[PDB]
Amino acid sequence: SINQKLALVIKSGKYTLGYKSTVKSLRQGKSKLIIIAANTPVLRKSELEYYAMLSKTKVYYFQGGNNELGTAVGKLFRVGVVSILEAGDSDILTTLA
Amino acid sequence: SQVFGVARIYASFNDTFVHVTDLSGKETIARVTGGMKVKADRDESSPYAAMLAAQDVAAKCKEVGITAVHVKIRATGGTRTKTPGPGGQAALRALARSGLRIGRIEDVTPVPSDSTRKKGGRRGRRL
Amino acid sequence: SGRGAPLAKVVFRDPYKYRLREEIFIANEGVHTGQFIYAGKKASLNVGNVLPLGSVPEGTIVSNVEEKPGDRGALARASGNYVIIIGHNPDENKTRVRLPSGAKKVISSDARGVIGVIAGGGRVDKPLLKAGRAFHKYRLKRNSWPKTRGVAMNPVDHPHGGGNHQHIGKASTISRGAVSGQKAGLIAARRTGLLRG
Amino acid sequence: AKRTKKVGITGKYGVRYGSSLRRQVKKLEIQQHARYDCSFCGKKTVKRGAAGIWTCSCCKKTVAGGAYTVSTAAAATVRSTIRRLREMVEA
Amino acid sequence: PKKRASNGRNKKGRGHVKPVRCVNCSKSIPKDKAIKRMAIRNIVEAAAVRDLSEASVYPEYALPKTYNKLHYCVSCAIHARIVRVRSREDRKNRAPP
Amino acid sequence: VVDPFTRKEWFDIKAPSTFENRNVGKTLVNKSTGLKSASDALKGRVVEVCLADLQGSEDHSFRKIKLRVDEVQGKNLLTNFHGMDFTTDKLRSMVRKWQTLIEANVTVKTSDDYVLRIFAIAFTRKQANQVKRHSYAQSSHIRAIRKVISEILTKEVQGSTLAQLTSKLIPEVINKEIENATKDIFPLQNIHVRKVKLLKQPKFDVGALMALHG
Amino acid sequence: MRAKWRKKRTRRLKRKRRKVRARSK
RNA sequence: GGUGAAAUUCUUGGAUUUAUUGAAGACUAACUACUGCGAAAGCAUUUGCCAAGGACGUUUUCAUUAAUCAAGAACGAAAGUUAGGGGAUCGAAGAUGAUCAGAUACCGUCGUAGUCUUAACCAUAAACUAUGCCGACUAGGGAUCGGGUGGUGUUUUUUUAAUGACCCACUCGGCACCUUACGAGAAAUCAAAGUCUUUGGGUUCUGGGGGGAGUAUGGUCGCAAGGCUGAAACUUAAAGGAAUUG
Ligand SMILES: [Mg+2]
Ligand SMILES: [Mg+2]
Ligand SMILES: [Mg+2]
Ligand SMILES: [Mg+2]
Ligand SMILES: [Mg+2]
Ligand SMILES: [Mg+2]
Ligand SMILES: [Mg+2]
Ligand SMILES: [Mg+2]
Ligand SMILES: [Mg+2]
Ligand SMILES: [Mg+2]
Ligand SMILES: [Mg+2]
Ligand SMILES: [Mg+2]
Repeated sequence: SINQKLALVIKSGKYTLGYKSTVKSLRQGKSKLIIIAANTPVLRKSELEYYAMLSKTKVYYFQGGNNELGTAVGKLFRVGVVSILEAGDSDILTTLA
Repeated sequence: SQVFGVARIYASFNDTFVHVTDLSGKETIARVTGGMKVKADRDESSPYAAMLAAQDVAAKCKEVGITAVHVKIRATGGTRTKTPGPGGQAALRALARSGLRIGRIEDVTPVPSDSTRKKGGRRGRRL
Repeated sequence: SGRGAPLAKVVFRDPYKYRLREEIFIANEGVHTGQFIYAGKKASLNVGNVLPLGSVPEGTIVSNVEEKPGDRGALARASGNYVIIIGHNPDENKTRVRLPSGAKKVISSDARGVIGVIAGGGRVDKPLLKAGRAFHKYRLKRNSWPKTRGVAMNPVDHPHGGGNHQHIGKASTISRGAVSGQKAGLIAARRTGLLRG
Repeated sequence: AKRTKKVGITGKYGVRYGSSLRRQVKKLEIQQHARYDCSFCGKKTVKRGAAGIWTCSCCKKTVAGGAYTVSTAAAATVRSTIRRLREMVEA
Repeated sequence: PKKRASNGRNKKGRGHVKPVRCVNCSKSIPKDKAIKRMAIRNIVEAAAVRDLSEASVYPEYALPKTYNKLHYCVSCAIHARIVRVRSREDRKNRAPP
Repeated sequence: VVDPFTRKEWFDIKAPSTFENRNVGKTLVNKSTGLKSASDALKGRVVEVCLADLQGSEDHSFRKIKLRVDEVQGKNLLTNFHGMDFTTDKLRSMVRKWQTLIEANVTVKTSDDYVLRIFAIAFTRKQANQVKRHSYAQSSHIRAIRKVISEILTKEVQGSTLAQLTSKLIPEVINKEIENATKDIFPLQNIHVRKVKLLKQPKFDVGALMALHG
Repeated sequence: MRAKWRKKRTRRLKRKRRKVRARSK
């Protein structure tokens, strides 16, 4: 369910992968949702909510580490955090998950 | 009107126990076994040995105050015969003979959910 | 050096003056650097924490247990070893435990232990393969190695010594009341022979 | 090309000490020289530094584990039992 | 030759059923091949009932019954005359009485 | 010669108020003295007694009750509910072939700190006009019924302090609740709790015991 | 001579034939 | 205690038996059936999680992608092997008490290995339906499990809606069963073991009198036990199957 919503965003919507580009998009206000890997360090993770809380953008806590999140977004590397720039044909933003 | 004990008749093969206790079962009152009443080693579990072994139990229940008994008949149970031995029936009839009142007869054979592999080997006890 | 289990250097703040006090714990398996240890009566039941025995449930696996409250750890200190809390006796508070050797011990419920198993377990599973690895193992411990067999010696050197063949000549099982110089063999043996009931 | 049929790493011991002993060592040396996934940074960068000390070459995190493996089965069972009792306390 | 279509047992679709132990000799028996009987006995007798009715409180209280399912090996069932070896045509009859 | 029966005191067993007549029976102990006084030789005794005996009515001929003595006052041993269990002949007469047996058990705490395991048993029933001869549930009904039973047993306990659980257990209102909540999934015939065992005792609460023994 | 016991006896002769051969080798 | 009868063994220091409380390991009774699932081996306490699967339904999609298969591989009871753990029970070995001419067997009481688990091995059973797999057709019947379809059919829940459960009638798939012998078979028997001298649907494996012998040898796999492959010299008029009478 969550994975197929992620795959639909990657297929149809626009997104950024990684810490630095996610925080830049959080600064610029272009992020509708942030998905955070389970094994992301707590300091970076709290840094990400504080940015997200400042910009009023939703935070979803992915179940699975950076390997699993990278696989979910269809990548062959780890991603510790993904930012959804705008959902495409996907209801990821509307569905609470 | 009456004073109750518990008979706890264990009727295995090769023996029978007539073990009267209090209601709690903590205090023994006249435990008499069939091996006490005969000397042949063939008929400790016989109905006659059970008759005598329950007759003197009830002769002891009176003069101590037990006037009625709840009976719990027992087989060996566990991984064994599960069938009450021959002596259990004579002991129960002997208790009823002996003027003791009877109430709430029950079978308390230990029945497992099959466990602890039965003795005898795979081919069983062949003679 | 000389210890199979690794050690955890844990830093605490002194409660009574501004400074940090360091401690040398025996690291339990699963304890990592940067992890927060919590040591007290009100500590959580998590690996690495230090708790009183009376405040852990049945079946809890602890290590470096205090034999007496305050002695700072006596029981289950070697790699892979642990103590099982097997019962509580709340009145005149005592806790029944199972030691690594299998003995049942009654400790005060206020004695402390560390949740988990001593790290480095499985060490003796690997054969040493050669004298040199035993040499380096004992070079860091003490001068107990190599060992000469008493029968290989002369009678002046050992009760097993002498003879025109290498043999012991009297029973190797020695009374508990024998005196120093006599206690070479199997002392106070209740039985001998291959352990086979 | 497959340089050895079965000795593998224990071919360094030549023909001595006995085949069963060399086999026993071989299983534990392969465990103790393997790379393991970091539970912290998700990278397969955990190597042994000494018996019981497993250090991730990235993120510099060091964990205490088995003599020849990062985690022993006994340690895994103790983790689950401690978690079970902790949730019983916290329930 | 073959004696029975249901070889000696009741197993067409298993391969393995389970063993049970003979109540008479403790022989191990596939549970489908075991000869099974249901002994429902009076807790006392067919003759001491009147005695126990006269010499007991709770007039005609329950007369409890004893239930046990007996399992017999082929040998013990034949030697105890539970199954009574039959003719070629009569062994095809599966009726109980 | 000893003859220990010229030495014991013949106490009297009293039942909790959540029953009919509380006079159960008599217990033999000792003559109390120094050097292991007889006073402590009772405080743990458990006596089984038929619910039919302690209720008068014979419809409770099965389902015996364990009564554990809590303390001794005068020539009176005050008992508290210790467990419930069906009789063996009842169970065996209840288990029949060509039907399904469904059993559920729950470990659950009362309003007091009375931890106790409730069991329950039930049997698939043939409908009237049924021609097929074996009345088996489809193993999805069985999980459905078991889930219903567990929820009901957990709901009846967690209120119902031990005294209220006993007063619920006697008239078997729980089996009417199980039947009402399972009649849609599959018909059932012999629905019973069939066993209660107390696992952990709360604080002794002598006032609570006296609330039952007047 | 039961077939499985003849098999067992033949395994004993074979087991000792492969020892005398290894010895004589 | 134990047996047909006993001995052995425990026991007035308290055995056995009664009661309360614990600990451990195994097993999962009854329900349990000519019932289910699985490729077979096998699989029976609850609940959660995970991946899978058959059948059914289908006016969905693809469109020959299939059948069977040397070589080649995955799995494969129990016993057994190695190393940890566990080691309640029963229990190859062993001890011991009996029986008997003897009994190193059956019977009795103990008892190591084993039984259980983890990580590896092994690869064999009357691993059997002694019945290869795929396809078509040939006879009647009732029961049963799973799915489906249809009854102004019962039933509880508000009185009956529905749903469930049940009843009836069909249908696909499945485990089987009964009758009969079209037909087959030497017969026993068999709805396949039928549609075979009126001999051909596709395809894989195996056998060629009885022994020697699943032996010897070589190879290969295995730590080992052993497994797979596997003769000959020689010897022999029978061995064997099914049924009949005694
Ligand atoms: Mg030496
Ligand atoms: Mg010398
Ligand atoms: Mg025959
Ligand atoms: Mg089979
Ligand atoms: Mg069961
Ligand atoms: Mg079923
Ligand atoms: Mg092949
Ligand atoms: Mg074969
Ligand atoms: Mg075959
Ligand atoms: Mg089927
Ligand atoms: Mg030929
Ligand atoms: Mg031939």
